[PDB]
Amino acid sequence: MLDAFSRVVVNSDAKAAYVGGSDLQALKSFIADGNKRLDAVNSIVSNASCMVSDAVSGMICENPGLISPGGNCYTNRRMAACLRDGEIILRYVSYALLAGDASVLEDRCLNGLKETYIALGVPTNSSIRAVSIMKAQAVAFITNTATERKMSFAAGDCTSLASEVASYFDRVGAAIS
Amino acid sequence: MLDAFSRVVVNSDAKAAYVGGSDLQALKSFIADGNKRLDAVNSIVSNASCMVSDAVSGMICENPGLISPGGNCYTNRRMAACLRDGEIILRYVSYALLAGDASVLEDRCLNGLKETYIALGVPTNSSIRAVSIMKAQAVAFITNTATERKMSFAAGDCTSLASEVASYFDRVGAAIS
Amino acid sequence: KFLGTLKRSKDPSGLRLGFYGRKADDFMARSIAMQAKASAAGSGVYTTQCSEGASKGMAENARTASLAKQFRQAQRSAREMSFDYYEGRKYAMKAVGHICNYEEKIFQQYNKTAAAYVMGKQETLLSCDRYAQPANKAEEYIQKSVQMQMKKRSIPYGVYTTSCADGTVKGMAENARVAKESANFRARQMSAGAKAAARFNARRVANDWHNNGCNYEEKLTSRFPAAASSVRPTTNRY
Amino acid sequence: MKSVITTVVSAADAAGRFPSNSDLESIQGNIQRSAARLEAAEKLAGNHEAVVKEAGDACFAKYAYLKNPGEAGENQEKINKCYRDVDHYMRLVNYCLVVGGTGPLDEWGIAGAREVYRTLNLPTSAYVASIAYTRDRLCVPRDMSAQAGVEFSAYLDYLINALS
Amino acid sequence: MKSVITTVVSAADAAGRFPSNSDLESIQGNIQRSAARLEAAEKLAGNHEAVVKEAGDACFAKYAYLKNPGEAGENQEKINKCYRDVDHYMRLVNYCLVVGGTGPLDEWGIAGAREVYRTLNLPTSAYVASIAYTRDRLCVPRDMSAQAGVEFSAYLDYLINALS
Amino acid sequence: MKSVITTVVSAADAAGRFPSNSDLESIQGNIQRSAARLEAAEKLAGNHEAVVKEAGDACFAKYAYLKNPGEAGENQEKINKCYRDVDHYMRLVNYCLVVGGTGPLDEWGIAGAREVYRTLNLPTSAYVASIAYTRDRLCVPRDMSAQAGVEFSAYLDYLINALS
Amino acid sequence: MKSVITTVVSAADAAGRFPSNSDLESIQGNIQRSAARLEAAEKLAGNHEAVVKEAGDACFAKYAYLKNPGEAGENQEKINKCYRDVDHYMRLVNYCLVVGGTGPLDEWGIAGAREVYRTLNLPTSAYVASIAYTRDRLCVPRDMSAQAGVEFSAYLDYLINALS
Ligand SMILES: C=CC1=C(C)[C@@H](Cc2[nH]c(/C=C3N=C(/C=C4/NC(=O)[C@H](C)[C@H]4CC)C(C)=C/3CCC(=O)O)c(CCC(=O)O)c2C)NC1=O
Ligand SMILES: C=CC1=C(C)[C@@H](Cc2[nH]c(/C=C3N=C(/C=C4/NC(=O)[C@H](C)[C@H]4CC)C(C)=C/3CCC(=O)O)c(CCC(=O)O)c2C)NC1=O
Ligand SMILES: C=CC1=C(C)[C@@H](Cc2[nH]c(/C=C3N=C(/C=C4/NC(=O)[C@H](C)[C@H]4CC)C(C)=C/3CCC(=O)O)c(CCC(=O)O)c2C)NC1=O
Ligand SMILES: C=CC1=C(C)[C@@H](Cc2[nH]c(/C=C3N=C(/C=C4\NC(=O)[C@H](C)[C@H]4CC)C(C)=C\3CCC(=O)O)c(CCC(=O)O)c2C)NC1=O
Ligand SMILES: C=CC1=C(C)[C@@H](Cc2[nH]c(/C=C3N=C(/C=C4\NC(=O)[C@H](C)[C@H]4CC)C(C)=C\3CCC(=O)O)c(CCC(=O)O)c2C)NC1=O
Ligand SMILES: C=CC1=C(C)[C@@H](Cc2[nH]c(/C=C3N=C(/C=C4\NC(=O)[C@H](C)[C@H]4CC)C(C)=C\3CCC(=O)O)c(CCC(=O)O)c2C)NC1=O
Ligand SMILES: C=CC1=C(C)[C@@H](Cc2[nH]c(/C=C3N=C(/C=C4\NC(=O)[C@H](C)[C@H]4CC)C(C)=C\3CCC(=O)O)c(CCC(=O)O)c2C)NC1=O
Ligand SMILES: C=CC1=C(C)[C@@H](Cc2[nH]c(/C=C3N=C(/C=C4\NC(=O)[C@H](C)[C@H]4CC)C(C)=C\3CCC(=O)O)c(CCC(=O)O)c2C)NC1=O
Ligand SMILES: C=CC1=C(C)[C@@H](Cc2[nH]c(/C=C3N=C(/C=C4\NC(=O)[C@H](C)[C@H]4CC)C(C)=C\3CCC(=O)O)c(CCC(=O)O)c2C)NC1=O
Ligand SMILES: C=CC1=C(C)[C@@H](Cc2[nH]c(/C=C3N=C(/C=C4\NC(=O)[C@H](C)[C@H]4CC)C(C)=C\3CCC(=O)O)c(CCC(=O)O)c2C)NC1=O
Ligand SMILES: C=CC1=C(C)[C@@H](Cc2[nH]c(/C=C3N=C(/C=C4\NC(=O)[C@H](C)[C@H]4CC)C(C)=C\3CCC(=O)O)c(CCC(=O)O)c2C)NC1=O
Ligand SMILES: C=CC1=C(C)[C@@H](Cc2[nH]c(/C=C3N=C(/C=C4\NC(=O)[C@H](C)[C@H]4CC)C(C)=C\3CCC(=O)O)c(CCC(=O)O)c2C)NC1=O
Ligand SMILES: C=CC1=C(C)[C@@H](Cc2[nH]c(/C=C3N=C(/C=C4\NC(=O)[C@H](C)[C@H]4CC)C(C)=C\3CCC(=O)O)c(CCC(=O)O)c2C)NC1=O
Ligand SMILES: CCC1=C(C)[C@@H](CC2=N/C(=C\c3[nH]c(C[C@@H]4NC(=O)C(C)=C4CC)c(C)c3CCC(=O)O)C(CCC(=O)O)=C2C)NC1=O
Repeated sequence: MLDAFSRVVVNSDAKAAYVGGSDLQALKSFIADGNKRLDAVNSIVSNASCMVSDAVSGMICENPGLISPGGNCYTNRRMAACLRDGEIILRYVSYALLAGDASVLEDRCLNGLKETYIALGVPTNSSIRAVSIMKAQAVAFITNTATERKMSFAAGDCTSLASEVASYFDRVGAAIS
Repeated sequence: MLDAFSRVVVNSDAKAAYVGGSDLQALKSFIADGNKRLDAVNSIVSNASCMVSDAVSGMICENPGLISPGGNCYTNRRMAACLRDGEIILRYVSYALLAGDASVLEDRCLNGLKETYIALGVPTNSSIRAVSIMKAQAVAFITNTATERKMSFAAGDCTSLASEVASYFDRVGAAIS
Repeated sequence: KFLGTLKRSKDPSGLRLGFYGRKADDFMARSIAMQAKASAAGSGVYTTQCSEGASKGMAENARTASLAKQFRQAQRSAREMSFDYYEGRKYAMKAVGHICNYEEKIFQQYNKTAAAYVMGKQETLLSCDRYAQPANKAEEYIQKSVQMQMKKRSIPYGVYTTSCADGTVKGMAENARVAKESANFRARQMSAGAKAAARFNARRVANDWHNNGCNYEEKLTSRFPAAASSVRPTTNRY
Repeated sequence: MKSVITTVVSAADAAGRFPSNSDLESIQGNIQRSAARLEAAEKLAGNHEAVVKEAGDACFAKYAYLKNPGEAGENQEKINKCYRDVDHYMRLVNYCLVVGGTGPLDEWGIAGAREVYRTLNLPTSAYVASIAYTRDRLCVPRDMSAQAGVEFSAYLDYLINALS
Repeated sequence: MKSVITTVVSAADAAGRFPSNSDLESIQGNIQRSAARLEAAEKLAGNHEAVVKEAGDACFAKYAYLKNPGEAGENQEKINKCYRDVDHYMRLVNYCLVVGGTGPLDEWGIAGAREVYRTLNLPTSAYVASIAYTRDRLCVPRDMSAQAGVEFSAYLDYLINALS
Repeated sequence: MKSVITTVVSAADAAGRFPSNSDLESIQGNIQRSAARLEAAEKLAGNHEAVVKEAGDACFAKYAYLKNPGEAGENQEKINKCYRDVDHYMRLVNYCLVVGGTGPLDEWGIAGAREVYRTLNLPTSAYVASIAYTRDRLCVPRDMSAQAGVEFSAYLDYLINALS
Repeated sequence: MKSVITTVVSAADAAGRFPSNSDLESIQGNIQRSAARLEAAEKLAGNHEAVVKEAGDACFAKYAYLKNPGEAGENQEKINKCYRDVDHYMRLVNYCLVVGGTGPLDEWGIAGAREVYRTLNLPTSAYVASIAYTRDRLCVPRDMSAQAGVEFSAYLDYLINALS
């Protein structure tokens, strides 16, 4: 759809700006951090069955009101849609981490998604809790501060993607709020 | 469906075998030839409307039988349906060279292609003549023996691609016959 | 006074079940279509039964075919806007095989979801038009004749309808003719087993939810599946 | 839009699927030849007033019939709009050296070009041949680098190819 | 099948459209990292008899209940078929390092795996955990190159993901 | 084909319906003005060699650029085919004065005219303007009857309209 | 509706196409015989109370069984509604002499006539035979002009044909 190579052209097409080397060097840092950017996205797709079993178990650890029958999320088909909705939001941020841009998150997920949940009856507060576990484990997966799981890497600072992924998950959270 | 990477894994599939250290030195030519293969494929897709306008004009050069009224190919929608059929051999013989294998060519056009042409009254002798024009112009474009078009290249051989592309237009010439 | 709270009635000629419900309704049916685009591409192929163009590029010209269908279904009149709401509700009961507490409890309040299910689930089987190939001259002729009554359904009388208009400009007039003739070839082009699975799939829409009770119309499917595959009883006015 | 981002993040959504390493591989070819692609962009940004004027009456030399009344070039007010028309083609080809593919060309300046021009009695044969003047108008080790002209020249004969 | 050839030459046919430069761009990412992808293939071709035996009783250490009669591993005739079963998974993952995507996995060894195993009373929990033994069983600068393990390891946790 | 027979016997079949008096009425307008329509047909049958030559170099006066090599009119062998090309347009317009509608025009000589000409580098702007020379080239009480030119002239500006 | 306007401006929209001269020809047959069609309309407007009464008991002579209780004509309250019923057929046939085709007949008084009458135990055989009384009830050089009865009589046997 739209990405960081195409973000710098749509403000320049809106001004008919012939693009020269005053804004290329911010993309040249994106050019030079190509392999650093792909270094974070392969630690996040390699444990994606762990995170979908970590978050909504950690969401049912903090609040047992949903597994009570007559609540929201309790029975067997009902929990199948919990892993259904919970996995697909991890698919979209992994698209958004690669583009340098959450534009592909913003159109395929973030249109109208909030009040479909209350036209169903999803509590929006429990979905802020599940996305915050998915925010907190993913920033522990793009670095080496996991409990047992240490992949092999090349060292140095990579906080610049941790500020990128933390600016993506709250964009999910403010969309469903 | 299947590139020249993967001709050597479906026959090892039939023996419960794996691709051990004896069969892939032609593949280690085939990955070391990544940028000589790339320097042939810009030279075809740059002048793609030359080659469909050189083939059908050279076909109506040698044959004024179709231009007669009541023939196969004389009128307006009809010659417009030729430039449908004139490019689609060139369209998939690109991917026969891009993948390296004509298996992407074998199911996607060559299934049922000959029997539709007698069901549409298309004479196959003008079809096999126009594809031999398309072979003769493509081997002068992957090499440096065109008339006026002189693209920039690095020197060396690409007669290994000239034998690959010669084994392609014969394969479509055997399937429309 | 009575703070104008004075409210008479009005004709919306639509769903009118909430502004919040209306903007909800196109999102999940987009997700129903993207569910069903992911069964077409279960294995990661844009599979050859879906065609939406010609030889020459013209899918931006077939954008203007489909956005006309985006527009002509929006400018439907009040009879056909309301008839298609209720016939699609019982057809969504026909579209799902099982009987739920869930699926029709979307599909009878919401109608785009019912409409994107009778289009979406049925396109990733191979009981549609122009995809099942007839064997002989005898099968294609009654395949042709049941299409004539689907002309007679969408053209009920001397007026031609607004909804088989398939074009607006001179460029897309003959583009719509050469679009189907490439797609008619891509039925008999693509495979040998998926088109063999089509003729068993053609009884999977006609026998079970189109001609119940008529054995004659039941063995017409099992003797002629490709003739029973463009019978198109999903009344989409096409 | 049209780029490799429009291929692989859309096909993974069309498969309902993760960004696997098929998708992560496809953008690596941007990185090794963006330096090849983006010294071509400031050439026609540096010549954005230079080669619009040299292409108009090179076209109007071989299309000199337009100056009669009742046609596409009956006054200078047409020619004042005509250097706008080649430059508006020339804006988009500059942008396709930045996005990689032909992104700003097809959804803005290519699709439905064959519903406009001779309806406005504008000759389409002069439109491709003004561009085909500029297609061969290059010199690869002298104007730009040798790695820069093969993105430029492949987009200009595409403009004749996309009008076909 | 499933590759980038299955994306772009099929989507151009699904649009009824030319192989435009969106389709020509998507295969360039094959070329720059096929050398990254295809020294991983001869590792498990070189270890096609080495790591089948080390994965079976690593699975049968943590699944040691099978040896009773009336279950999935009641005799050595089951275990003679069981090293066939992990190797038949192991054949296909080798081939997906060649075609790029997961081409031979989904249409041959993945789809309808959840209609077979416990119907034949075969435990699916041992099937992913035999594979998850081999998923972390790698060492990226020591066994292969560092550019080779990230195609290998992303396919093995996919095998647990595709059974989900 | 395209006539009033193609309207009403096809719409009664498209309704699955009898030839009712809506269909019987539509052909009565053929009868009262076939005498208006069919003294125009023997004019351009009488001038089938007269006005082909007067339209070619009236077009080639205002399109005189063609005679260079590398274009559409580089030799007399093109011009020997070019008087064939205007006459093949001129054959069909004669036949549309007989069938009533534009029957032989659309299915034979109009549809897909915009996929042929500039692909064969033939200028479409000269094609409509050779016809637009002959469009105003009439004199209604002097050449034919006054009831004959309004079928003739409405088909010739249609040829510019159908190329739009 | 149903007229020649419903043919050709709808088929040009169904082709996505201009009103070409196939569409402009079809309405000329309205003009030369609207004078033939529209002295028939004021006959049954002048006899809108005259021939409703002469058709009811001409039908009730050959259908005289209705006057028993438990049937369609058990009281005068049925017969007061019955002269309304033939006149409501008679209103629409007057309007089809104005619109040309059978416009007000099919969408208002014909379609689904075979879902109503014997469900309301009304005999359909008396409905066509009351109309077939009036079908032959004409005298073409004496009541109206000779050019007026052939639109009238072709609509009345159509009413038996449309109930078939
Ligand atoms: C992006 C497109 C673009 C262009 C094409 C140029 C347009 C252009 N090119 C040339 C530069 C030129 N330089 C040469 C010299 C050459 N020596 C050789 O060995 C070759 C045969 C040939 C390469 C073409 C020629 C023939 C011209 C065109 C004629 C001219 O000088 O004006 C000049 C003259 C000034 C100069 O030398 O720079 C101009 C205005 N600018 C642009 O922005
Ligand atoms: C395709 C999959 C595949 C495999 C996994 C291996 C399987 C395997 N790996 C090792 C090689 C090994 N090498 C190490 C050494 C290491 N040093 C470190 O700094 C790291 C922590 C660790 C990387 C794992 C360890 C721990 C093992 C496994 C234990 C063993 O030696 O058998 C050995 C022993 C012989 C050898 O050293 O090669 C075997 C059979 N072969 C295969 O074909
Ligand atoms: C629109 C339908 C319509 C009708 C049918 C009439 C109905 C009608 N027709 C006739 C007129 C009639 N005129 C004739 C004379 C005729 N001389 C011949 O050479 C023929 C055989 C025959 C033509 C039928 C006959 C037989 C009748 C019917 C019997 C009668 O006089 O009532 C009369 C008697 C008064 C009159 O003469 O006008 C009436 C009420 N009015 C209507 O509005
Ligand atoms: C707190 C709120 C907030 C904002 C208001 C923006 C403000 C903002 N926008 C841009 C910069 C930009 N912003 C846009 C986007 C747009 N240009 C348009 O034509 C549209 C109106 C709009 C959405 C499509 C683009 C395309 C650029 C880069 C080029 C340009 O300036 O036009 C920049 C420069 C650095 C950057 O790219 O982030 C900043 C600070 N950012 C924020 O954090
Ligand atoms: C009582 C219920 C209960 C649970 C079910 C777990 C679930 C759980 N895990 C984490 C938090 C986390 N969970 C993981 C995920 C994983 N860690 C691993 O060792 C694996 C590799 C991987 C699962 C496959 C990571 C990396 C963190 C971050 C902190 C940490 O390293 O533990 C959090 C905190 C989230 C936050 O801070 O917002 C919770 C609630 N914890 C609980 O208290
Ligand atoms: C498509 C598959 C693919 C990958 C998985 C990565 C794998 C990867 N990461 C790094 C290399 C690196 N990666 C990081 C980033 C990190 N390192 C850490 O320890 C943290 C876990 C993480 C923070 C997000 C840093 C800081 C370097 C060092 C850069 C260097 O070595 O020059 C390198 C060396 C190349 C370089 O960046 O210069 C490679 C190949 N690249 C790829 O192309
Ligand atoms: C009687 C009418 C007549 C024609 C219309 C042309 C058409 C034509 N061209 C070629 C042959 C060819 N045609 C081309 C194509 C091109 N060459 C260029 O200089 C352009 C760049 C490009 C068109 C855009 C090429 C590259 C060859 C191969 C030999 C050559 O270089 O000329 C052939 C021989 C085919 C064969 O040998 O199989 C024919 C018949 N020749 C004729 O005799
Ligand atoms: C985004 C919107 C959305 C919905 C409204 C539902 C509706 C729905 N269910 C199924 C899919 C299914 N639906 C059922 C139906 C049922 N199972 C039972 O036991 C009940 C009796 C009955 C109603 C609940 C079954 C058994 C399947 C799996 C097999 C099949 O595809 O038919 C599918 C096909 C694709 C898929 O598997 O998701 C869809 C669209 N699912 C969605 O994704
Ligand atoms: C060759 C393919 C073929 C079929 C699959 C069926 C299905 C079918 N039946 C009808 C149309 C009809 N179908 C029936 C059939 C039945 N109504 C009943 O009460 C019985 C249960 C059942 C079998 C006797 C009837 C009575 C009609 C006419 C009324 C209607 O339009 O529904 C139509 C619309 C037009 C048509 O008649 O074709 C179609 C597609 N008919 C076919 O020609
Ligand atoms: C941003 C996208 C964009 C384009 C690709 C071009 C294409 C284009 N040109 C014109 C419109 C025009 N284009 C031309 C140009 C020419 N006529 C000729 O025959 C010569 C070959 C050439 C001059 C060198 C002229 C003269 C008009 C005006 C036509 C008129 O008003 O009659 C129009 C109609 C709207 C308008 O007036 O702008 C469009 C879409 N213009 C654009 O805005
Ligand atoms: C080419 C694709 C392909 C696969 C992916 C596997 C999967 C697979 N395994 C078995 C069949 C089997 N698979 C196993 C294996 C095991 N049982 C366990 O519980 C252990 C975890 C594991 C041994 C390590 C056994 C023991 C059988 C035989 C079951 C039986 O016959 O009862 C079958 C049924 C047909 C057959 O017998 O082959 C299939 C499809 N086999 C294949 O041919
Ligand atoms: C029966 C339907 C019918 C038509 C409507 C015309 C249209 C038409 N003309 C040509 C083909 C041609 N048409 C022309 C004519 C001209 N070129 C110009 O630029 C001048 C304006 C004009 C002369 C006055 C020429 C010169 C060719 C040959 C082109 C070539 O071979 O390069 C062709 C390609 C096949 C052929 O050579 O015939 C077609 C379909 N010819 C037909 O058979
Ligand atoms: C505008 C369109 C229009 C029509 C075409 C007719 C047709 C028609 N007639 C009746 C209804 C009727 N029609 C008749 C008439 C007759 N019964 C007979 O057997 C005799 C042959 C004949 C008298 C001469 C009677 C008696 C009823 C009343 C039936 C009842 O109420 O039981 C109804 C039901 C609604 C109503 O009562 O009006 C309709 C639609 N009426 C219309 O409004
Ligand atoms: C809403 C009206 C509408 C459109 C559609 C597009 C029209 C359109 N479709 C396309 C292309 C197109 N058409 C299809 C077919 C079909 N569609 C799918 O999303 C899947 C999974 C399908 C298979 C059955 C596919 C797969 C593509 C390729 C790109 C894509 O959509 O992912 C392309 C670009 C490809 C090219 O460059 O040639 C365009 C412009 N525009 C519009 O205005």
